[PDB]
Amino acid sequence: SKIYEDNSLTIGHTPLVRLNRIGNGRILAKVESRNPSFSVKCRIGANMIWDAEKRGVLKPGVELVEPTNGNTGIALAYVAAARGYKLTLTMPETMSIERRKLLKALGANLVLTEGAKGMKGAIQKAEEIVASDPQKYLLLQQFSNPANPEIHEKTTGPEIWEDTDGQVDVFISGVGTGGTLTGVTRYIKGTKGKTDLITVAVEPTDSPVIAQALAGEEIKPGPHKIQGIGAGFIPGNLDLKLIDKVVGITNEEAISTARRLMEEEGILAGISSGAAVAAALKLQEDESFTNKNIVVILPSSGERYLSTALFADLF
Amino acid sequence: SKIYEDNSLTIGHTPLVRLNRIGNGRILAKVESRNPSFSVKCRIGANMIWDAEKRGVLKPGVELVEPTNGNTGIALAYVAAARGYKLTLTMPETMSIERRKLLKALGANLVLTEGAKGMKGAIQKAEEIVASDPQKYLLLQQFSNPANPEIHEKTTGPEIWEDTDGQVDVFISGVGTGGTLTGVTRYIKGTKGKTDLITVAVEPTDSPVIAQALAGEEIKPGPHKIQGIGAGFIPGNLDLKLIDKVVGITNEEAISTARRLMEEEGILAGISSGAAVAAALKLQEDESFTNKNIVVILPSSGERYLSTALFADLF
Ligand SMILES: *Cc1c(COP(=O)(O)O)cnc(C)c1O
Ligand SMILES: *Cc1c(COP(=O)(O)O)cnc(C)c1O
Repeated sequence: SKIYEDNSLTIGHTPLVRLNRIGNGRILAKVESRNPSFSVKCRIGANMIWDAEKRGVLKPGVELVEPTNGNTGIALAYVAAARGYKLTLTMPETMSIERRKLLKALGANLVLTEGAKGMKGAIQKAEEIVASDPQKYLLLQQFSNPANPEIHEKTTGPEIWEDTDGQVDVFISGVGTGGTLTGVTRYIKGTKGKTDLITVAVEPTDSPVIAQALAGEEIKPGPHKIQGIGAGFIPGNLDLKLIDKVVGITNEEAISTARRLMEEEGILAGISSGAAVAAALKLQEDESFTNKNIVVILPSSGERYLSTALFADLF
Repeated sequence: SKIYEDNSLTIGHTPLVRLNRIGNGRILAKVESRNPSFSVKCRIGANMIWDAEKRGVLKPGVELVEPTNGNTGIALAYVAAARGYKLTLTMPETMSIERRKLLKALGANLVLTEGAKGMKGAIQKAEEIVASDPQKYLLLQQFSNPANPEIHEKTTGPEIWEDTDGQVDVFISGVGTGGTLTGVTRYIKGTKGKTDLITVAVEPTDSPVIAQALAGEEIKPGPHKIQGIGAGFIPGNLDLKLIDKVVGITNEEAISTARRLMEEEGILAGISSGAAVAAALKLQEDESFTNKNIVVILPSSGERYLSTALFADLF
């Protein structure tokens, strides 16, 4: 039989679909919205909590706290509800009412911080709360907790190797916390020894922090609209030495390519999914990439961004 | 290798999750939102189109038309985009702008009909269009097309039998087109010969059309808020003789139970998912159901209904 004890155990095994109209027919898309709370974060939500239980730092009585309202907040919320923990999320008071209803329905406690203070303010409040009683509260820290890239090394990477029978030549991943790129690459180049794999990091042209860092230049971030990637600094969970190439993508390229995924392939896709695919299209303009099999990660579904520019001016 | 030719081929194999706080620990929930366009309809969207191709009535040049804007419209739209067909959907002009943006992004052509005329008006327009050129247009008809219950007999039913090792005693399904209930029951009672399986149909107390029909009373439908079920008539795809029991559920019971699924189990759920589970709770008040394994279908995710009463008054 195959009966899951709780929803956090259903993560992974997402499909690899060939794109037929976008590109030359060799781009293979991994659909991470096929997860329990519908995004690639479902995997780390589950693993960061399972990891804390195994280390003995998470048990009944200990509450969770994290400064985030994006896909990671949604993922932590369904896992905490599924396994019986209380969760507090801090975020700017400017946050969509849509997002807040969803998080609240999953039972999360929402602590809204000063709009003018942005993310730094949310992060601030989260630390005050945990300092208030360090035995009662546990902060997970998605950008540096090793349990994040660990789940990708244990599930995402193996799924990709298996589904392509090891025929993957290029791996493309837009970077947010960096866990996906780091974990999958460690498994393929490290564990399976395919050192000739080309790992491509994708980021906003408007906040090319990874390209800067790799060239030894100063880190100068900027605002952009590709939700989910380009945090503006180099995350502890991003292993810079595993990267072979970085590709910068514009807001317009990301949005228009996300739209082609929905209209031409029938795959609901968010803005960052368009950015990763637009990167594959650029590489295919170079003849050395002509006959290579390219695997790209599609992080989330367009349905979660119905209020953004992704859907603006359709009629 | 396991590389899908297009997204319509990724349907099914949804997880069976045990509910731990709702009920006595024997309710097993099948999560149908783990599908390519996130609902149980993804399966019939794919099969009704594959079936038309096999019968030779659907080929390049023939366009599809269907009067619907719900999960079936979203399902037909991703399959048509994935396999290269043009699709026209007719619906009342009163339809949410949210729903229209989503359908449009998937490339569907939207024909809006008179608000005052409701669904009947949409159905009307669809027939005019097809009559305008019957060689160019193809109407699928979800309520009576046998390809709808056929996919459930071929995938959903076998998945349930396999995942429980044949230990399922009660099967609960809210009825919309009736295909899920009919197909799964045909497989279990028919093909596997488990004739003492108890099949339970669920419907709105405010439009108990199935209970009426079974008692030989007049069919008197009424309005209700449990989106996705209770169409107000007996669908050609519902086989009344396969039903052992009918349970009526109120709008309030459906909504509050859908909320418990999210908060207590971490499973994003729509209103009709709450209705099906509330039915299991009622049967468990009867001692003859105390030690039986109950499988319930959860049709869609709560994220698709963020604008409804499901999320009203959370703060
Ligand atoms: C998390 C996320 C990413 C980035 O993935 P990481 O493994 O954090 O680098 C991309 N897009 C979206 C929508 C995300 O939520
Ligand atoms: C289609 C649907 C149902 C009913 O399932 P059928 O197999 O058509 O009887 C229930 N809930 C939702 C949300 C649906 O879309």
